[PDB]
Amino acid sequence: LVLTQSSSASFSLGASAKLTCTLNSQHSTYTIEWYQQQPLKPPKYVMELKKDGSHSTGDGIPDRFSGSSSGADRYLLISNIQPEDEAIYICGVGDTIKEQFVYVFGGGTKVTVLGQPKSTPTLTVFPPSSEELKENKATLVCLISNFSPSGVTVAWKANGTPITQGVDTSNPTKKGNKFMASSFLHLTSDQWRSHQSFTCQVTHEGDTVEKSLSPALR
Amino acid sequence: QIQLVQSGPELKKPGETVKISCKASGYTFTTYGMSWVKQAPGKGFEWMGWINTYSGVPTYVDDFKGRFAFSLETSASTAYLQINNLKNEDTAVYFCARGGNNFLWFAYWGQGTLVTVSAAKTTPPSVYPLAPGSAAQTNSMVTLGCLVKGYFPEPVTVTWNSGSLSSGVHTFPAVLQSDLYTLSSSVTVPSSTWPSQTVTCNVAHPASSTKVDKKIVP
Repeated sequence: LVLTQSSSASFSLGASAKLTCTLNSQHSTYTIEWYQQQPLKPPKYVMELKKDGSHSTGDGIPDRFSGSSSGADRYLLISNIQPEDEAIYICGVGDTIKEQFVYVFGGGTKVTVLGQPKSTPTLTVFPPSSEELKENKATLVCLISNFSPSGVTVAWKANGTPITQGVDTSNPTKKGNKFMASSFLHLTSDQWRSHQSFTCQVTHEGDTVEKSLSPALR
Repeated sequence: QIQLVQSGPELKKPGETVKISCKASGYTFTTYGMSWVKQAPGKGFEWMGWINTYSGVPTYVDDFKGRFAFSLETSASTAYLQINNLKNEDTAVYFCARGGNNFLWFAYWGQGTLVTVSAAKTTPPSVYPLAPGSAAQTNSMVTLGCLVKGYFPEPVTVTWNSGSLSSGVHTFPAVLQSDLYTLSSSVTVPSSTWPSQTVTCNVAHPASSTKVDKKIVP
């Protein structure tokens, strides 16, 4: 590839982060650009970075971002990396191939920031509504809020033992400070009524929390 | 102050056409060329080419010859991309991006426009109220919800009391399962405030429905 990036990297909160984009031999001294991609935002121009390691950063790029080079390697450095720096970082390089401009982007490196302080999730569960039961359907709602960092795994149980038919989200609101997620277990009304309980169980960074719904309740 | 604002998501059958817009503000539109960049699910960025906003002349990368047209309305500072005879492999987020700035080619980006090429039909949501069984115990907080079930494509928007109720509120990300989206919003209010006072969720699916549901005790 003209530009090689590992698809993922992780770093300890507040430590130094170092990302590598490697140019092929034919472009080994080229200047590259770094871009940052986060969900629900325009991609952001981060920096231009030369073969000798000189660089200029873009508009709204905090001073913790820096760059350096070694042979065909181009590095983006984030000093004291922060939760808000989680992102896909992509390198790019332009060139001329017969009088025609070409531009090539790396496949991106998805950066996660580990060792963040934890807030444990709050769960809110809702049984099927009267309206939905009348249609012979029963969707159990599990809403998961106020948690950090990103990322929970959720399992449903029927009568205190696990089950599959109920998937959920990727786990974000990278703004505010906290994150939100949800899971829905799609049942028939007969399945709802014919168990003693159901349980939404959430694991967050190895701690799990849970809340149950009981058909006898309503 | 450089801003590039793209039009909203599109859902289109194979063979059809789509035209998306990128509105530029904060600079002289005719001074910088506009690029287009494709990002297909599970692939990296692909540059498509650019349009010279002075001369009106577009240049396409070989992959995008034939059925892609960049055009301008310079009087509205707007660039357009039209994709004809849509293919499954055209499913992607399309970004516009403009140059700089010392031969920078991607200094400013739009937020992107998702074009889904699919035979899946547009499907409006079923909306259910999520309400406790009666008024709760004295001096408690009550959590109410709406379930927004089985819609396609994204998004829906949710408000409560037409936007006037915002303190309670959490609207969770959509979950995809089978070929359809489900989402929930919740609002937590003082037991003294509901049901004495009306609380209604308002759900819009811009293909082309709006559902209001007053939450009452089950």
